[PDB]
Amino acid sequence: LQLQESGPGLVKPSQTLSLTCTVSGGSISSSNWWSWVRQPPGKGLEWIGEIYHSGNTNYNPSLKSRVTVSVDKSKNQFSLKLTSVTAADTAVYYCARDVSGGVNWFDPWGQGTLV
Amino acid sequence: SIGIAVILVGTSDEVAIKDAHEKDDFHHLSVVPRVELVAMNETDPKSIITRICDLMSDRKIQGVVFADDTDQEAIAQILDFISAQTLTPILGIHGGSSMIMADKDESSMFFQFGPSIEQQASVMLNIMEEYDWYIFSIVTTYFPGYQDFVNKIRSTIENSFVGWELEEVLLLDMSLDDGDSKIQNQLKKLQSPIILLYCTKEEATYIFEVANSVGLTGYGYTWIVPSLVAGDTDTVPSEFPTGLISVSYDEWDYGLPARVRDGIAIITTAASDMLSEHSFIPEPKSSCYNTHEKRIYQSNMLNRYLINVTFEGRDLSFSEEGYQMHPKLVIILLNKERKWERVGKWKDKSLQMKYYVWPRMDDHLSIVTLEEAPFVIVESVDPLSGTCMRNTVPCEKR
Amino acid sequence: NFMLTQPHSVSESPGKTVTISCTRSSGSIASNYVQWYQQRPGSAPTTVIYEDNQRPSGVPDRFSGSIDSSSNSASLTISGLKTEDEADYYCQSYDSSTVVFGGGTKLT
Amino acid sequence: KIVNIGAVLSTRKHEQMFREAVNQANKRHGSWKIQLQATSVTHKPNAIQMALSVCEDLISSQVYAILVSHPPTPNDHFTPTPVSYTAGFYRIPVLGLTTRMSIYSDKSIHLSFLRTVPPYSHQSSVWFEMMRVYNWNHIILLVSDDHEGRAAQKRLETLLEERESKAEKVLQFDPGTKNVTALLMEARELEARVIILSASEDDAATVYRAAAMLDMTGSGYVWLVGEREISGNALRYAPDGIIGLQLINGKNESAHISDAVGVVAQAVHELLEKENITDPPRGCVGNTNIWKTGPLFKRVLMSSKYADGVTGRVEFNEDGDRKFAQYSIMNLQNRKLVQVGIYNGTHVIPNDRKIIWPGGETEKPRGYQMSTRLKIVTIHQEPFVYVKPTMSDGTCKEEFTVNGDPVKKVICTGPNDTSPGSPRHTVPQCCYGFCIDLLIKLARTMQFTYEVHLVADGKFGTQERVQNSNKKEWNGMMGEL
Amino acid sequence: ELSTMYRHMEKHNYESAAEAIQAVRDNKLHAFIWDSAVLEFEASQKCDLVTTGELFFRSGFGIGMRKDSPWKQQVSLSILKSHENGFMEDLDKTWV
Repeated sequence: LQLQESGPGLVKPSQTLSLTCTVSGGSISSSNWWSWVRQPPGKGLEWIGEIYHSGNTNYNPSLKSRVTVSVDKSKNQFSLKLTSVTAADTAVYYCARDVSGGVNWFDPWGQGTLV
Repeated sequence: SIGIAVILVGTSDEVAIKDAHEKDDFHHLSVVPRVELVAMNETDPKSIITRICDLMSDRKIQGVVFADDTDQEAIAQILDFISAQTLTPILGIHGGSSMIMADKDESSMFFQFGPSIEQQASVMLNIMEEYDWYIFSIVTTYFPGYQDFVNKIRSTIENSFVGWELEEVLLLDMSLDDGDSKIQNQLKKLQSPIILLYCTKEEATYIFEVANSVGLTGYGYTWIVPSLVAGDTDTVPSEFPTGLISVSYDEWDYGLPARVRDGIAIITTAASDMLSEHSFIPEPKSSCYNTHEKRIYQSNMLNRYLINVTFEGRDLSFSEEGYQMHPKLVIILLNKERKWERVGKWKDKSLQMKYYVWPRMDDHLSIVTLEEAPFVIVESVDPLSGTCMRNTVPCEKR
Repeated sequence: NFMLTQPHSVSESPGKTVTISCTRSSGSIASNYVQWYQQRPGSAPTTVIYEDNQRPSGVPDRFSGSIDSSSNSASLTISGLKTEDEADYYCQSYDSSTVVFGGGTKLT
Repeated sequence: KIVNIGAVLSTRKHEQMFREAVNQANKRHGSWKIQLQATSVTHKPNAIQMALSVCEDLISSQVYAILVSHPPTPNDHFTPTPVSYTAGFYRIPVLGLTTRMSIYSDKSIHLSFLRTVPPYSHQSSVWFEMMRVYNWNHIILLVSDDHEGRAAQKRLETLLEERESKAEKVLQFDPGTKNVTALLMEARELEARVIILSASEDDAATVYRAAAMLDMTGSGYVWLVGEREISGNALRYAPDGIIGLQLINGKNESAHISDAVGVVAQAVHELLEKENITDPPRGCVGNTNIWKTGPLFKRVLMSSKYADGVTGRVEFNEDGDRKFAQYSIMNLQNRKLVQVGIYNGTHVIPNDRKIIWPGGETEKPRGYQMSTRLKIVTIHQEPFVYVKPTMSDGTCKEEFTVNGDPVKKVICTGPNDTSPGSPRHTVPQCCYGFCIDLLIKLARTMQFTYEVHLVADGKFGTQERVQNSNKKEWNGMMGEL
Repeated sequence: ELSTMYRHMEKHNYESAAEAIQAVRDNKLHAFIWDSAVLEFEASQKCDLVTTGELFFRSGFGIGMRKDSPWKQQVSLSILKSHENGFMEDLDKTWV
């Protein structure tokens, strides 16, 4: 199993970001959720959202109506389409997959973007 | 050195009670208890807790006995409350204490001296089968225990050879007004030589008034009532239809000093047996108020030693819900003058009675017969029950 | 949600045992528990302990963790300090609506 | 005339909210010399302090009705009972706010007590409706042995008996135990895959751990829990996909207080327009008589249909419990709860979210696994089912009928002699007869396998009365089905 | 209408059919009220025992099972098929 970070990458403000992550060694048709943890430089961590391959999503109450994460069954890839991105929320975005089990155990982590 | 307190509200002769109590020299238990006698006229709930906890804080007492004389049917709730809160075992003897209630909590240390609600139904059916009445009907109102009365009645009547014909088991209640005409119509659909009722005092008077308005007292049907209705003697609302069977605990033959004596004996014997068996005498309660959590331990083992007492060759064994299991119920009847008279005595299913044949206060004629040929066959009464089987008539050979 | 505080200014001499603590600001941390992530400088964070008792499949046994259930803080203990210790350590818990991440700590 | 209503609360802010609500209430409806004020008091640890304080409050003024609310704490059903016990002797109505325990529903224990929220043993209607919606017909109860669960089990039994379809089995485990694995082994594979759980928090956690250790939380099982075992420490161990219930406004006490104030204001205004009224007695030490302000007040309070307010339609049944409540069917996914539906009291309308059934996947499991293995009980009879002890090795000896056929035999596992009373041992025999070959033909046609064992008691079976009990149970072979 | 008969039977009732038949041949009893097929078979095996009277309470046999089960229709159809075909006639001619 391996998660490969990808995406076009933009730095322009007042636009909509679109990054997609590829997975190698595993299949998204599993029981494992997919996380989209974001990393602000020089700071800690804050959770963003999770996506299940069935189609339902789980977001954060703070940024509820601003982040959408979807998956592509045919192309074996999910994407993030954060909209109304400002100039004060730049950060490096990480792709992580957790195990269902009965816990949240985000591991192993992906390479990570640098947007 | 076990402290036991006694509370009086009946305004009786406390000197005689003290004299009876001090005449105890049972040199078989290292108990040396103390007796405290206090008097009051307070029926309000508020003073009860204050005074009982003041007595508890007076000098390290561990058990209390309540002696009431009124007809209040609500004190038992506060007594259960105090028993549940304060771990001191408590038992009442006279008055509202004998009034039996629905059920205590999981670990309530309250006990009563009156008969349960299951001895009375058995005594009622015993007297019914003893006087050859057989046909009867049951009426009742909502009360804490009515769901057991009918169940026990049906269970007993179904497991016998003799012929019971219970019918008209209507459950009319006077809780809802504005429509008592419906109550009248529902009661109008009944006819039977015997009726049973289960309703305390006020509802009994109400149904007696409405029945007399309809009219069935002399040419009608006799009534049989539980102890929770008549209970105390003397007082009578004058609506009692001149004749009643009112099985109840005896009052003029059993003395309050004797009840106090055996209560004290039970408590002391239980304490002595526990001390001899475990030597783990519990500490007294901490205080009346300001007691957030002072439960040192759940020392509830006294219940396993208190429900089995053998004193002076007398059986006194309470039950899980609080019973007597061997009471001395007597049967009382109201004559044409308003006062109660003794007619019998109940003792371990031996219903000894004084009136051999019912004296009806004309379509009642004797019928002579002789036993010979396949026309009149004389048999022997069943030795088990006391009366013989169905499809037969009770000829009384001299 | 709530916040987590950690003593990010702890660094002892080599060859010694140290303990790090992650504190829960609001609520009682006794039903939902915490796991620790170590992030080397110039790579991705890696888990070092989950369930607060059992380490992942393959790791030194020097690191350990425990909780007190009194100060609402979870303590992770590392013994035998060496060169493989300079990394960013983070605590992450969760209530039953979101995910909460701690401030983080590192030792030199 | 001036009539006031008192209350006991848990915080000073709630007292100010009560004062504001009563001030808003009295400035409406009529003003025929009517003025009502609110008297409040905080909470104290011990119950006898509550009793004395509440009777002193009764001494302060003739309180027509008292409002009580359970402070935020564990269940602790001992907190609200002193008020009910004290006010019961005076027979004055008492209004409850947040106490959801089902013990208070008993008329005998509490003759005068009204509740504003449905009790715990009242969500069985939701389970019945959900079973009807998702076409589930077989369920396995797991109610704990206590006074709380008996009401729920009897209500569910009656509701199922309406449709002439009884519950497949009802289990009972003692509260506060430490090893319940035996019951779970017994009830793991009976016929059904729908588990309905209702117990305390610690017992729920123990059951969850035991079930997780038995690998029963995998795909093919549907859990349906109550309300208590979804919050607290029950989320430490819980399989994903459980479907719990939650009250819509069980914590926002302000709306409940406002609605209670309004309904009692309407009730007292309606009552005051009549004749033959008295007042409750002043002082918890002077009078010891039943207040005439009694059953008529409660009767007129029950029929108090309210149009529309902050919580919805308010209607009281003949049980002292609020009717027509709203429930939020919700599901747990990845340790995060989310809403899935709404229960309006008539039916349940699904939302725009897809449930995640236990063990992953989204297929709405049928919840019924058929077992192609039956246990068949027979009894000894002369021409129908013979019994011959086997020979030393263990296999039955061969026999031949006059026309020359190998009579078929099967091996029974019944006790020997007359009864297993003194010797408690069973020796395997093998039985043949007129019914055994018919059973063989049935098994051949039916495509299943069988296993026959005799009956221990040896009687055909009749309804016998239990030992000093009001429940009738069967016996013998009839009782083994 | 049969109270006396029950009250007279309840005194001495045997615990199993096998013991009662053995007791009848020893003249410890004078009658025995049991099923029809079993007694009809018994009368053929032994000699001194004979069957009299006429059948009353004519209710057949059956295969009991719980109220809710998926086998009911198929089991009833299989039994009816075995009756109509003629299998039970062969079974009776060999065992009874």
